[PDB]
Amino acid sequence: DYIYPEQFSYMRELKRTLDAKGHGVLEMPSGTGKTVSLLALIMAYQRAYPLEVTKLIYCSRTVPEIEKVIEELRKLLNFYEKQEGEKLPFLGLALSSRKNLCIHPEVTPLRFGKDVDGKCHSLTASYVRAQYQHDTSLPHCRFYEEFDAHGREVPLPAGIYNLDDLKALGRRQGWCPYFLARYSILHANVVVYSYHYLLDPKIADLVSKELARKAVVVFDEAHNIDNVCIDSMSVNLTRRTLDRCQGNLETLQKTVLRIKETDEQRLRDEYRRLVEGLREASAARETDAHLANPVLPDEVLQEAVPGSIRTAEHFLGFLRRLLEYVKWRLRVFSPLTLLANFATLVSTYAKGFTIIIEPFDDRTPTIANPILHFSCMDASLAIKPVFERFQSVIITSGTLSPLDIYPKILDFHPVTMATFTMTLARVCLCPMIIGRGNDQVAISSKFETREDIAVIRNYGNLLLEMSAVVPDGIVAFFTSYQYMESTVASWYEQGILENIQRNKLLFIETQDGAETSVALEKYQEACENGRGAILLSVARGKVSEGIDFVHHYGRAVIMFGVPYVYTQSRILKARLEYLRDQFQIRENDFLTFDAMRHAAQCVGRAIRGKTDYGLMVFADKRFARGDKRGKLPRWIQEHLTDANLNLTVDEGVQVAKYFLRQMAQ
Amino acid sequence: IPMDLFDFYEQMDKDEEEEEETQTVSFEVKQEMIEELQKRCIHLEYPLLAEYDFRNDSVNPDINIDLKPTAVLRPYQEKSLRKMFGNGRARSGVIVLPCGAGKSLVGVTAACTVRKRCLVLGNSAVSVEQWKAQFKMWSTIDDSQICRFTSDAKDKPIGCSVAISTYSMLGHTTKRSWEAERVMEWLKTQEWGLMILDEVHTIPAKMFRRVLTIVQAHCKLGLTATLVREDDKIVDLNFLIGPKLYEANWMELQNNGYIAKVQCAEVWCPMSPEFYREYVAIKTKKRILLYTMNPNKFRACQFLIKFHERRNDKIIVFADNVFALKEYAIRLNKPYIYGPTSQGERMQILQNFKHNPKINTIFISKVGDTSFDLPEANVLIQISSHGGSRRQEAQRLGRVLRAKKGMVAEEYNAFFYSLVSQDTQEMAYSTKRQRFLVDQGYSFKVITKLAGMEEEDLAFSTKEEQQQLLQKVLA
Amino acid sequence: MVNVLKGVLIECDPAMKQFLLYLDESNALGKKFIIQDIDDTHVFVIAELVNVLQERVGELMD
Amino acid sequence: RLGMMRHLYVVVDGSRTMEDQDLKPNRLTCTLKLLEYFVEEYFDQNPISQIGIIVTKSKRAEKLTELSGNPRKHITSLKKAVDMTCHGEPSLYNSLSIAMQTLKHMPGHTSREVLIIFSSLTTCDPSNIYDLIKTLKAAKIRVSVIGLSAEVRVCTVLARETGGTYHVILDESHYKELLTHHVSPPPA
Amino acid sequence: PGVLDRLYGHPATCLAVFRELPSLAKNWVMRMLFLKKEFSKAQEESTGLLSGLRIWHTQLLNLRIALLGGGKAWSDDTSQLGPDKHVLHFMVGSPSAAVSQDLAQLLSQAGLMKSTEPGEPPCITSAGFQFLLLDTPAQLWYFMLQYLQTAQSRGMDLVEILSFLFQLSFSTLGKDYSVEGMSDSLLNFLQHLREFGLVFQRTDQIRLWELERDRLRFTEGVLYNQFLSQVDFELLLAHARELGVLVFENSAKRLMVVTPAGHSDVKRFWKRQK
Amino acid sequence: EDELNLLVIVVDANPIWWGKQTLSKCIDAVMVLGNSHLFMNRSNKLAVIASHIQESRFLYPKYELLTSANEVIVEEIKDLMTKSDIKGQHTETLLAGSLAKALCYIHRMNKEVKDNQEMKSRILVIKAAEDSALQYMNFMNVIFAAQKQNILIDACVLDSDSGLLQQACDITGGLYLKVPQMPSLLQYLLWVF
DNA sequence: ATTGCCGAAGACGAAAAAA
DNA sequence: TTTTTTTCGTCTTCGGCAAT
Repeated sequence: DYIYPEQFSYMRELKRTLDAKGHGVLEMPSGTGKTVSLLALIMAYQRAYPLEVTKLIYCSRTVPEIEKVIEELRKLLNFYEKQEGEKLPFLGLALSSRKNLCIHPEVTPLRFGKDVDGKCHSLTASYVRAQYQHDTSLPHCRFYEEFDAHGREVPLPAGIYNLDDLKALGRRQGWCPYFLARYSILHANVVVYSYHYLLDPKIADLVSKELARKAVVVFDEAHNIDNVCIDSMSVNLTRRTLDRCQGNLETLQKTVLRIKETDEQRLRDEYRRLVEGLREASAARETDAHLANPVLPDEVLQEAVPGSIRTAEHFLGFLRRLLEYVKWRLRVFSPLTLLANFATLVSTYAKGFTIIIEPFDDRTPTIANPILHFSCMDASLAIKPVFERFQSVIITSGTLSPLDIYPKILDFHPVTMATFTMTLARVCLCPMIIGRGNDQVAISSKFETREDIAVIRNYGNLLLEMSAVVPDGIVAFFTSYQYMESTVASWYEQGILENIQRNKLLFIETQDGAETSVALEKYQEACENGRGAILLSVARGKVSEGIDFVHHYGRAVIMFGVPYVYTQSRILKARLEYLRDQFQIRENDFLTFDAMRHAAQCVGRAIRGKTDYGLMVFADKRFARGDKRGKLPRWIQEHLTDANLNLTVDEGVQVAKYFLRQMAQ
Repeated sequence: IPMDLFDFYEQMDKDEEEEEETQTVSFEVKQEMIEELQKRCIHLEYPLLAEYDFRNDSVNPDINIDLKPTAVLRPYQEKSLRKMFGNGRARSGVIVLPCGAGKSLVGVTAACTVRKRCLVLGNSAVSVEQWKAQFKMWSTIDDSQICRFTSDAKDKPIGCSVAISTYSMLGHTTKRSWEAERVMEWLKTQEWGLMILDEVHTIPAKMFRRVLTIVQAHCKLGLTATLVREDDKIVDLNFLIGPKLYEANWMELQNNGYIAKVQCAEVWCPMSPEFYREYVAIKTKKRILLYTMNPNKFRACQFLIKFHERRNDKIIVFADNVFALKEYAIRLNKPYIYGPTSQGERMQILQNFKHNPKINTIFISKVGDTSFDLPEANVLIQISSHGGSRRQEAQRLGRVLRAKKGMVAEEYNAFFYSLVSQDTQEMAYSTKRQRFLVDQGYSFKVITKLAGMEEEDLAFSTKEEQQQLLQKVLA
Repeated sequence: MVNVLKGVLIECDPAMKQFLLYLDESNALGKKFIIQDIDDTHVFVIAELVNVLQERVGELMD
Repeated sequence: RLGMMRHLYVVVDGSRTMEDQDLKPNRLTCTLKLLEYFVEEYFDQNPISQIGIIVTKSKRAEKLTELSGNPRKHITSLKKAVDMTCHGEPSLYNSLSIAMQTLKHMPGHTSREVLIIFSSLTTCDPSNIYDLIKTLKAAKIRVSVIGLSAEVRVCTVLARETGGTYHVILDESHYKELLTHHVSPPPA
Repeated sequence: PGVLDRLYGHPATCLAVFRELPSLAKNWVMRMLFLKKEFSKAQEESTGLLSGLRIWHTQLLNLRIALLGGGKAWSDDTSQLGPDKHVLHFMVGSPSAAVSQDLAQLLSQAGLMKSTEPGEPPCITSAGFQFLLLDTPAQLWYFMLQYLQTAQSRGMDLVEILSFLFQLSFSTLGKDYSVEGMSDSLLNFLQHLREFGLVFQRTDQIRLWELERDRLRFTEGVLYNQFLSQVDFELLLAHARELGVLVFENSAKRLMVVTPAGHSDVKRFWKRQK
Repeated sequence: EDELNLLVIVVDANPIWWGKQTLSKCIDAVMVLGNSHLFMNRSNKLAVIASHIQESRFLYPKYELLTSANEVIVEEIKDLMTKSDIKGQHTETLLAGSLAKALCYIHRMNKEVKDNQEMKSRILVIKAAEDSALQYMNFMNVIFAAQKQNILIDACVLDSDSGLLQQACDITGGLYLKVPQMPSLLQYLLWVF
């Protein structure tokens, strides 16, 4: 019966950082120890108030990270009770989409108009019909009496479930695993799942239904929250989904009592006439469609009054209800999603969305076509429900010491706290490269995407000098595939004229989960080359998930170009304007800093935490700008550390001298 | 305070009315004011140290060169431009490097960096034509604004660099000496402002010195390898152009597959019957011929050609005198090149020497020096000490010699020889030569005997043969 | 044959200096005393006292 | 010290990367020179013992000395090797198979040992090396690696699985400490 | 134990055999040294005995204390032997032996003060003729004699020792000659003298080998012979110069020849007889 | 001199010395060596033990002590000379016993020294005799103890073949020399170790 | 110990041929 | 002719040789 010296040092301050009952920010290591130490620091409050006992929820980017949260938390609990447990008598359980957990329901109802929500509705309908009478001929073979059985009930609390292993359990048994979890969610003290589910205010209302009481939420690698929340908040319409909803309403046999001038089919035709006409008129190559543009083609064509539109909205709901009851007796959703998108359109959501139409796919005589949506420009309005009275939040990303960007993104001021004991600067080394004599002029980067001489000179040549001299397993990160392809001639060259000749491995698109592992098996086993070894990958890509090997499989990472991003002349451009109006100093916060963290995740994944070591180099002309404002890992954590400096008259020599120093340690 | 300070020109002197009493000069020399030579303007450090300053109220505001492009120079050459940014006109004015490693590029870069209305001084039209070939990356609209400016015509804003001209003074259509009062100078006679001198040793001579002396001349840069003739005028060049910013470029910093490690040698040769009778007795310009043609020394030169041709090395033999050149070369039946050899026949001999494995020794007169594309070889023999310039021996060695293949990173892979007749005025040049080459970083030795010259066929095998040459030389 | 003896100094030289000595002998002031005779091209019978002078003069002269 | 008898197969990396000046000009010179010092010190402390010497070079294995109890052959072989140097890349599987073949023959109470000096990052052999590591542990052939500036995972597992001795060397002083650690006998 | 006399005896035999002419003894004497030794030794032949005598004191460097005292007891016998014996080789032996006894500190300062041996070292030290080899042992003896005195409070010898002062003339010579070795020996004497009694007393160079060569230049000091009466007297007088190796030149058609000055006299004598 | 140094000399008494023909000389030489050793530093100490045929015995007990040491050694050896174990009556010597005594002394001296700082000790054996199988366990026990203690055991074999001693030096990291020319004993002692 | 008047050798335009 | 190629001629550095 104990806990770490670190937890004891920073418990009282962390309980205080928690007292404010709404928000806080926490600084932690690059990953190793961070999540386990959170669970150790929430052990102090596992029953802070007996009369209500709050819960913990954790938000997670991908399924392999979730098994890392489960395996650590399973070690910490050891069991649900004092019978075998000694820190937490807790219950914990993994979750993820119905789309991931269940394969057979995706396979069987094969149609374009078949939403993942709709499939649970369909499965529920077959289960009720079978229970009513229809067991001999209509259950969808995935929902029945096992739902409420003791044998099914036991593994979840005995075991402390992993998501992959629930899927393995769920196949063979032939019982919908997602529903058993969803029924089971209320009994559990802790939950681990997606960020895309939680950030969405409508899903958050259903998530909070399953918890059945108040909670805390922790965002692990929280810089992702803003891009996920707008992606999840925005909604859209599609031309094919209306063309299917129209056949389905006509198949329903419509109605027999609208007045001679109109009908449900005629009214859809009025709505469709407006969207179809924008497809011809609007865009083909590029767009600039605003929330202003839709109303005028609606207003001219219809020549209408409100009474009539209110009724047409009512009559759409009535065809949809007829359709929904009629879908339910079928057991295998567009009239609903059309009822609502039209209702939002005649209503509003102008405080939080703006409508865009976007180039289609023509090109070919396909049906994907130009897509139309209610695009959420900025997350700030969309995030607010996280802070509201049924909950409280806490945010972290390993490093975050310069603090400002999170309060900038929040428009709220959390309680701040640094809540781990860090290690000396000397185990890490963070180089930059640009040239070593006055004739080394090929790195102007006025057009780095076009400068052949610059790609051929220190961008291709320094990589080959550093990799050949420093013979260790090293992964070269690039800003795009196109750069990666030009820099390494490889076995497969984009031209005969490219300037690296050495054994490296590729990591290109159509990555495959099994194929990814083959490359990591190769890098960990031997030789320079593999995934994370002498191999090229774009910094945005999947290699950023890393591997959870004990072995220090990584050594050096050389970022060939500083990871940078762009700002599309559409909703993104509208966002840049807004943040210019508010901050002024928008470019460094909105794009540069956000790209450097993209850098820092890949390097963070290489060096892992305090119990390891490493180096990480950046190749760019503009690199000093990156060094200011502590936008990279190099920045302060404890004054006593004796600095993390990288200036030298030769990088390659300094890293080989640093590796001798590390072998000696 | 200098906010009102006039400054003006009289014949070759600057006089300063109602003065600020500037450091380092005489006062009330003949009136209440200060008066210096024009050429003293170069001493900007003496006011800069004091914390004094001045203004160019005489200025002209017209347009100037931009030349925004850049190129890549040798590692010391860049360090040398970097230093020049560092030091500025108070502590700058000449750079010394060989006539075969990038001097044209330093001139076009020196003008593109300094960026002022410029006049370029050169020795020769061929060198203008090489600087044009160098300058094509900076040239404005490639070939529609570059022009020559000399004794036949003048046109356009630029050319071989900026406007180039020649040092010459034959009459009113030379180039720089006749025009020396019309244009140049930003501070008085104020049309241009920057001077770039190629082959800078050429200007401090007694007539020429006046081109430079009879102006204030704001910015000046000089470039050279020979730097001075045997009498050493070079203290004057500190005043005339400016102090020396660089000298080194040692082959010690460019060995391993970079260039060539030269074993330098001097060869002391003894003196055979009748030639010193006559050397001692004759005090006239013929006596130079008895110490150069001394048959014991000729036999060393022949033995040395035989050794390096037996190894198939490429050899240039230098002879300071067309008589000596032809008497050595016709006896050894190797081609020779000099003034009166035409371009067609020189380019045939030189193509044969570079690409034909049968043509491995050639003889050349003073025409190589100062502006000439001497070919590559690995062996250099000088038949005499000549009093041209110890520094030109090192320019000539440095342009001509390279590493012999496969041995490209060894202690030596190229060879220089200078032949000296013992007991003559030819010996005096050695203690200077030796000190200058070792100060230039070269390994240098003296060879005093060859007892393997007593093991093979060579010329002058008898007194009677030597007598046959002695009568011809005496005449 | 032991008719006559003469103390003298025998100078052995090369085929380029003995000539200078002879020249030294003539066209000189207070000289011409110097060489007794030329026994061989290489050798001369000379001086005694003059030897110091002959050598020194040769040195000073080119 | 007396109590039991040792059999040790000394295996040296004669690949091209060994011709590097990082430690004793071309690692080759510094390693063979200290390895000669080790043979005489090991033979001393271990008077009743045997050694055999193998190299990996130019993608093959070669026998520098046969398995024997006279130190003189092994110092004479380390002297004769320096002249012929190093080129190419390892062959570790073929070197563990010849070493296995000699070591399997040896009787019950004697040690089975392989000492490897490693300056590479992989090995050229096609054969499955994991089957051979399983077979070393069954045979009781213990393999030790002294690596130069290098932790490449198959070599480190191979030394751990066979008995627990993967060491890193960063100087000529550290390499003499490591070989002198080996000179030390096993318990009996 | 019995083996001891036999083994060492064989080397005693070897030294005895090649005792007389050269310097065989030194190496063998050393071996002999380790394994009333002095009393017994005395009977044996002098040379070699002295050699053994010399090295044994050196070799000494508990029981050792006993050894030194034992040696001290018969220091007189060796001393009597040393004198009386008194080539360069012998001379070297006598002082080397004396020197060795001196460092041992067994010798009596008195007794030494008035003895021929001390006169003899400065005598050889004074004379110019003595060779470098004799000089070094003579010098060493003096140094050791002074070294022996670590007092001078009671040491008559440090009076005779003063005899070093006589040496300065010798050092002047020696200096005149380029005899560096001799001078160094002198300095050692001086330095040692001061030490004992100090309390009581109050490229570029290429032209330098060329400048050396400018100081060497040839001719020869010489007799010429002419007006010879007939060819037989040139050929006799010439052949009798050529066997004397002092022909500088000859020409039989001149009947004329040259001899350098060093064999003028052997020619003047042969010209008178035959 | 900062480090106290104890050098224990074990002298093999075996009548093999008869073959030597001399023991008296060997003692004289050993005495000279000891005196030098003690003279070198204040902190040097010496212990002398005799390994005889029948048993091991202590010869004596600092350099000031040397006079005492000389007398004690001469007297002790003479007593040893007794007829029993005469000539090769008994080929072997009791080295194991001698080493045991030596380690005990070193240990005791070390404890006292422990109160102070560290002590360095080494054992020197002058070995005339031959080893025997019966001897193996006992000798090795002492040898291994020394190795663990990190006390080097040097051996100078005047004659005979004591393999165990040769092994002893190897394990111990000491020095072993088989002397050619036993009369050179003094040189070996000074020079060899 | 300085001035001052040849001869020798080299470099650049320009006049004179040659078509 | 037009255009080009040779020799001629002028200015200048440098090593002696008399002459103040």
